[PDB]
Amino acid sequence: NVYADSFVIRGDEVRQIAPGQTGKIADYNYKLPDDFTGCVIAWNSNNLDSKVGGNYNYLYRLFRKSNLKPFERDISTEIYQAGSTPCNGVEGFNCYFPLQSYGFQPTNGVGYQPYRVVVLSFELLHAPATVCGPKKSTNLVKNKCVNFNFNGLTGTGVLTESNKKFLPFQQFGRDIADTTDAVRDPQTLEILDITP
Amino acid sequence: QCVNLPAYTNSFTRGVYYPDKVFRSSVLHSTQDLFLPFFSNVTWFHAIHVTKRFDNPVLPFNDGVYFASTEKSNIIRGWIFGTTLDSKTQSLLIVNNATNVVIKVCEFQFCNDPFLGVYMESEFRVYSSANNCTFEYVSQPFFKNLREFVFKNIDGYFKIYSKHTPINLVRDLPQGFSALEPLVDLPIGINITRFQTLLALHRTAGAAAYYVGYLQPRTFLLKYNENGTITDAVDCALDP
Amino acid sequence: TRFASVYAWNRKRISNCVADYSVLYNSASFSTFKCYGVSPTKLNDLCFT
Ligand SMILES: *[C@@H]1O[C@H](CO)[C@@H](O[C@@H]2O[C@H](CO)[C@@H](O)[C@H](O)[C@H]2NC(C)=O)[C@H](O)[C@H]1NC(C)=O
Ligand SMILES: *[C@@H]1O[C@H](CO)[C@@H](O[C@@H]2O[C@H](CO)[C@@H](O)[C@H](O)[C@H]2NC(C)=O)[C@H](O)[C@H]1NC(C)=O
Ligand SMILES: *[C@@H]1O[C@H](CO)[C@@H](O[C@@H]2O[C@H](CO)[C@@H](O)[C@H](O)[C@H]2NC(C)=O)[C@H](O)[C@H]1NC(C)=O
Ligand SMILES: *[C@@H]1O[C@H](CO)[C@@H](O[C@@H]2O[C@H](CO)[C@@H](O)[C@H](O)[C@H]2NC(C)=O)[C@H](O)[C@H]1NC(C)=O
Ligand SMILES: CCCCCCCC/C=C\CCCCCCCC(=O)O
Ligand SMILES: *[C@@H]1O[C@H](CO)[C@@H](O)[C@H](O)[C@H]1NC(C)=O
Ligand SMILES: *[C@@H]1O[C@H](CO)[C@@H](O)[C@H](O)[C@H]1NC(C)=O
Repeated sequence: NVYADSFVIRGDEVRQIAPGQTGKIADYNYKLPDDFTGCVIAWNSNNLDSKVGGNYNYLYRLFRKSNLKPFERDISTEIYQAGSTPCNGVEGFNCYFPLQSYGFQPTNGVGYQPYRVVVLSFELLHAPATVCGPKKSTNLVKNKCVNFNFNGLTGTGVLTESNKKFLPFQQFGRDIADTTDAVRDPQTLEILDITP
Repeated sequence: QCVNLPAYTNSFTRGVYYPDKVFRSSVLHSTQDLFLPFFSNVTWFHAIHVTKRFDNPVLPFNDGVYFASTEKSNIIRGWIFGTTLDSKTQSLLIVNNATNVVIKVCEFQFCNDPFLGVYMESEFRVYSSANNCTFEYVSQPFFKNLREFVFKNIDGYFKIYSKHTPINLVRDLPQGFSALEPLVDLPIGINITRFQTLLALHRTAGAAAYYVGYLQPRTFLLKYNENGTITDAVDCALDP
Repeated sequence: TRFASVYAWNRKRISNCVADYSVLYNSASFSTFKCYGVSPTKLNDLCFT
């Protein structure tokens, strides 16, 4: 289940996109779960996202009453009340608009230049998968000891035809010992038994 | 156009669902998760008698909701999920307007009494306005029935499990055992604390009833068949 | 206004205060912030001796 989360932040905050971080980004804008499986990719985009006179399209939340939950997005824009005095929708003393704009200028220091971040989230080896790496497939060899790779699940064993019937949302089957003992062939949807 | 207009029952071992998508046979698997406590008190609401009763209050959504509905004429049409249910924050709309299944995560200005209308479908009085919409997910166009759903909101995913079962019954929740199957995981990424059911009125309520129970962190012992199906479970905190 | 030289570094005692570091969110931006023996997400819930 490949998902691509994308955004632009300051360069000094790229460290904050990681499991278990704290800071203005990890607290108020974008939080990753602790048991995160996936990849984080970032790169400086100063020549794209910064223009002379500042680029003020990119915003971030500065104030929030509580920390975000993992993968939660908050786009509310209601006045943050920083004191006991109430804010009735008007910015004032102890009343702040919660979003502030990055000031991205081409001559900002490397810590203040825009960085484009992409977080890829996915799960591995538990369900049918439709995105795969560039590896060529071979013909199926049965009744012989082979090293196999079925949809990313590598191993060693003898392949034999199977009587099991998987529901359409299932791809692997496991034992009491939790080892994979049945698989569905990706090219031909036929169940095969894996025997040591 | 936004026009204007408690009972309790037992949960006889209901609301169990498949925790993963791995095929298993002939095994007893113990699991710790959010489940409906066996033999707990659900709340009962109905809509009946041309109008006498039309129950669609705003209920809390604590950690997850078990929702069951015994109906014969498709009165329950979907739900609204949110935290403030107004246009200040984002909300989730799941609705079946007799032709499509619409799943929207927008900024809705909901009506105080949202419903749909049948005269043929005639009205969609749910929300005054939709803005800043982030997610959409539709389908192809288009008491006798018990329809059970489990809604969970974990790690930015809205998980829905469902099971439709033919019944033949007069009053209450059928005492039985049925395992709910995974329906969909939506990457909506919003904060959900309250929810409200969407009913369709006739222009009169009709006749339908639904029950709402709340999940809690429980330990269950699930029994897997020689096929993949779940056939029984144990609630370790029910009794000694 | 002034920090010390690394060879003669400054030590300051901190006591009787609430470490609400979200007050730094408005003004400060840190390239490095690494904690040892403690997790960053737990700092809001502790009293330091
Ligand atoms: C999800 O929404 C609820 C309701 O708006 C938030 O709960 C409130 O939290 C604020 C800040 O702590 C309090 O001032 C309110 O009194 C709370 N209301 C209720 C009904 O609990 C909750 O914080 C939100 N979730 C997250 C992760 O921010
Ligand atoms: C039920 O809701 C769906 C979802 O919007 C409606 O479908 C669309 O209708 C709008 C306006 O009529 C069109 O612009 C879209 O192109 C339609 N899309 C699809 C996929 O159908 C549908 O018309 C509604 N039906 C009723 C009876 O209210
Ligand atoms: C959310 O809605 C607000 C208000 O409807 C949007 O802010 C408007 O966007 C338009 C076009 O981008 C601008 O012309 C306005 O100046 C903006 N402000 C207002 C008060 O209208 C905002 O773009 C929407 N999107 C998000 C992600 O918040
Ligand atoms: C488990 O799966 C099997 C395989 O589909 C189901 O099959 C029954 O198989 C027996 C033996 O061949 C037949 O006599 C029955 O007529 C089959 N029933 C159906 C509905 O096809 C079986 O029902 C499933 N459940 C159990 C408990 O075995
Ligand atoms: C004036 C010094 C007070 C120090 C009190 C000790 C408590 C230490 C815990 C947190 C304080 C460290 C500040 C971290 C700044 C935020 C991290 C970030 O921007 O991502
Ligand atoms: C329904 O009642 C609410 C009060 O809860 C009110 O705000 C609203 O105006 C009423 N509906 C109409 C159509 O006036
Ligand atoms: C439900 O509520 C009733 C009345 O308070 C109580 O007797 C019962 O023990 C509760 N739990 C069950 C069994 O649903």
